[PDB]
Amino acid sequence: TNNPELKFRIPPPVCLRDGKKTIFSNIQDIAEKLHRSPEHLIQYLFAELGTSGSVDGKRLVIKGKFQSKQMENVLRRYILEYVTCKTCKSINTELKRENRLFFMVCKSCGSTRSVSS
Amino acid sequence: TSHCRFYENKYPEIDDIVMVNVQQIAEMGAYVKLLEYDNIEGMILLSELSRRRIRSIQKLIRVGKNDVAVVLRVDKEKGYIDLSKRRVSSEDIIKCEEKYQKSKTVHSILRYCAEKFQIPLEELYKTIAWPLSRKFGHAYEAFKLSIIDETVWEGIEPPSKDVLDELKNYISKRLTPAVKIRADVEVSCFSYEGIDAIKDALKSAEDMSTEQMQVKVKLVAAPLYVLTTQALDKQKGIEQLESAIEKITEVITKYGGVCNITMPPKA
Amino acid sequence: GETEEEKRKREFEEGGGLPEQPLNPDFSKLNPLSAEIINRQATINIGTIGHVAHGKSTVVRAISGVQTVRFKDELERNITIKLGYANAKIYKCQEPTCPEPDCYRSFKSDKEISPKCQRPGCPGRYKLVRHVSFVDCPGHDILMSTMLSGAAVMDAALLLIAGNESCPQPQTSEHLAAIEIMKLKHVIILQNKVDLMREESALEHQKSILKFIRGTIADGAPIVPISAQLKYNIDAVNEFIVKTIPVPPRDFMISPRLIVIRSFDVNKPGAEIEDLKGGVAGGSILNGVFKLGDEIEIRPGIVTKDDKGKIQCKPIFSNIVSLFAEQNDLKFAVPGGLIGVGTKVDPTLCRADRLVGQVVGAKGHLPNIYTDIEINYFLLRRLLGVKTDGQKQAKVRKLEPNEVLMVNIGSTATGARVVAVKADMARLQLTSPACTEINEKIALSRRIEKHWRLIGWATIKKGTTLEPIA
Amino acid sequence: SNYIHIRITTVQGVPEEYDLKRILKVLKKDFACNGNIVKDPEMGEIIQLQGDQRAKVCEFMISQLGLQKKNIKIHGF
RNA sequence: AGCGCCGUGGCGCAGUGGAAGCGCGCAGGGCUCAUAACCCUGAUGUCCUCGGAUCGAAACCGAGCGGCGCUACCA
Ligand SMILES: Nc1nc2c(ncn2[C@@H]2O[C@H](COP(=O)(O)OP(=O)(O)CP(=O)(O)O)[C@@H](O)[C@H]2O)c(=O)[nH]1
Ligand SMILES: [Mg+2]
Ligand SMILES: [Zn+2]
Repeated sequence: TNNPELKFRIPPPVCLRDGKKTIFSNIQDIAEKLHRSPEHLIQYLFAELGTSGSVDGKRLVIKGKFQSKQMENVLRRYILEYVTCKTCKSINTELKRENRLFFMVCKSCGSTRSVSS
Repeated sequence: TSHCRFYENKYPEIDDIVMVNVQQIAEMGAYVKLLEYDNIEGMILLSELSRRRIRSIQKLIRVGKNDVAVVLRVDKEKGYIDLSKRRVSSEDIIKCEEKYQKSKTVHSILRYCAEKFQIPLEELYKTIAWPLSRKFGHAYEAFKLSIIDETVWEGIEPPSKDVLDELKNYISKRLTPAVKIRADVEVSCFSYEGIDAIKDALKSAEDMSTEQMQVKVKLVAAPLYVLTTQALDKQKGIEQLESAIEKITEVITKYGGVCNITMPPKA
Repeated sequence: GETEEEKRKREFEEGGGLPEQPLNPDFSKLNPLSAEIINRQATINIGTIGHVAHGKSTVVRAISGVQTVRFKDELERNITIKLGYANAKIYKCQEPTCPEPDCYRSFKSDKEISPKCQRPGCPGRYKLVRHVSFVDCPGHDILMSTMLSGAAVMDAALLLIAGNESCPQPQTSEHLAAIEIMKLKHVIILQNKVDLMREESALEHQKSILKFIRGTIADGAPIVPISAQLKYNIDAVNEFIVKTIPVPPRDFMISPRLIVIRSFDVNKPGAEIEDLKGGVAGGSILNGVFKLGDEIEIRPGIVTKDDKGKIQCKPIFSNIVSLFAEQNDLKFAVPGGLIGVGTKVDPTLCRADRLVGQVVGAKGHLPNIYTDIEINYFLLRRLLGVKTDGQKQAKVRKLEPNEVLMVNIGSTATGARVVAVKADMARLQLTSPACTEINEKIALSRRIEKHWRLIGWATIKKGTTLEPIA
Repeated sequence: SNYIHIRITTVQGVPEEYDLKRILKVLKKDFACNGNIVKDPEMGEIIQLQGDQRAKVCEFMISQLGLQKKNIKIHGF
């Protein structure tokens, strides 16, 4: 009843290369397609590179020369570490704060680990 | 209005240790201004320049910054200082930098006072810095003793009482210190009670806290109790925390428990 | 436009709240199923057994909702040493129309005495059939003494088996054997994994499990498919707990005692010590009723060594300041439940692992600490907990004199030296203090493959007393 | 964690189960390249290698101590 | 949950008190027949968001954020 198919709700990233400006207008769409806080998505995506662009609206803006496969790999690794729990196949899992750090919690079950780095 | 060398006379002395700020280097070396004595320019020749062999004059000078130095001769007829940097003992370089720091702090305070009062800084130093440096060896110790003792200003003639008030305020907000003394006591009690015992030791240790210097002993762990105090003079805390140790030992040795000391009182 | 918290508060007040325990009720009439006992304290201890990397804390959390910590940074992920606790309330629907399987509903500790049913279409409420305590026990090959202690505390069993791995896993067999050692037969077998499996793989695994339990002590043990992640089929487990497992004989006649398995210190850091709390010994009461403000002594207590190498035991007398049970501070305690006795025992004595398996007796009793004990031992044939790669699961050899062997007398975890070897009896010399009150159930483990490995069971017959030093 | 990487050349990130001077002795011969064991002010381990031989030091830790071979990242540079 | 640290110029390190720091990078130029080596010049920042004393704060202080590290799950 619950799973007629037996997760794959991860859209192909769309990055626009305007010569000198790389725009990713898919950050909020993947925020709603992964059930994450967009502020945390943006803070991680800044913390992985040497860049901290601009937030506009539902989109991240950076000014340089960059590819599109890089953030596909970034998204897949991020899914393996946060978006999908290692223990179970679920996306709806997300980050709460039970101390001072971020505690990773699930929504199908409620698994409680400390995944914040 | 920035003038009025820190020390007594306009003329720097011989063989003295100084800290020089660089402005200009053409061919003979660096004739530079001085920020330890008066701003009379002291000239440095290439021979006295580099401890190593000079490889590129651009790198080793770094114009616009201070470097340790010594003065060989002083022209006491119109002003021509002969100055060097390589002939300084490596042990006294940090001390030269410390003297530069002390002078710079004092002059920042007194420059604030002058720019606030529009009083010539020479007037302020001749009424403030010189008498204090005589009375206490240095103006920095004079200001520090002004923080604790208000009698350091007695026997001195200010140009205006407003100078005294504003200067004391800026010292009390800018020279506010007081080193934390911290220690850790272990409770090894396997005993019958031991929460009322720690409560009683807490009462008899926290009551000891004087007005100027309080001993508040926080909790971080059941065995490890921390001992934190603000030692204004850095020598009361040793005996206060030794008293805390003797109090906790007297509390424990009769009720049944045992405790030792992990970290003794250290600055 | 009510906030969710406001709606929960309204449902809590509507459900009668949680009536406070009487200060001085008639005990000769109190039963473990009485309303006053059942509302704020658990009466039966249920422990879970399973193999590593399967998930027992997850199932306990799904059943109740009380989290099991899993502390100590390194142990946050791999394995826990201290036991896990969780309070669940058995609530059954009073309405006959709704189906029996989903009538039962297990709730968490601070729920009201009667919550509203969550099934759509039933205006009925729930009634509290029983309050159950959960003692999660480690299932790793290194940590056995804690598991044996908690199984001694344990009164009801939940065995967890997952299907997709090898059918004859050894850890569950070892835990079942340990439970069979200490007079416990109410075992409920639970299938961890059913979702990712095919309809015939599950049947084959069930046939394997049935084949497994045919010659062991437990015979009529039910098997129930459950889920730890999807959180389904929990009401059926609740029904099986209600039906299969009765109340072990536990009345108020027998003398009071305490068996502390965990030591908890209450020292909130950062707060000034002016307002502190006493130290807490987490102990199970299997026999007796404990009340607020009682005098109690830890029997083995202060172990010290004199300059001559002699072992001195100083019993730790203390007054009970509080008896924390379930969720709220209570006035009286019920045997058959893990309760935190918060006394004036020095907090450093309850720091990490000091009161792990210690007997404690209320003032008005004289337990006996022993140095040399007489034990009756019975062995098994094949060592359980080992995967032999196709050759004769190891045969247990006979014991030899002067070998340090782990003799888990109930909760006490000690390494005893054998002084005498015969067909059934053995003299155990104890360097660590151990005590005997009536019989005590005991487990025996040897060191044959590095870590401790169970061999058989043991019962104390006699002992050499050590007179307390007052 | 335990992140190991090579930056144009130097290897930063070195588990110390084996001696670092022994690391120099097992690098210098086979690689024939200059290597400097420099202690930076409190970063990870620094070992030099003249000439770009990143795949060669890949082969090297394959030979001596490499046991994971997945967190070692070949930098572009 | 507290206490001991941090807040980058791609990075490491510094003084924080009169106002962008040094070096490692990057680019460009000089050297040389040429390369390397060497030498010169640059452009990369709310040195983390918000306030206070102060002619002035990146710092001196905090009313908190984000990450570290010690206690240790801190009923
Ligand atoms: N797919 C699946 N995963 C499960 C199930 N139950 C638990 N898990 C997984 O197990 C993990 C939790 O394991 P945990 O309960 O800590 O194991 P453990 O009880 O400590 C093993 P031990 O008792 O030997 O110490 C979760 O991350 C979860 O994904 C299940 O029914 N299905
Ligand atoms: Mg556990
Ligand atoms: Zn999950």
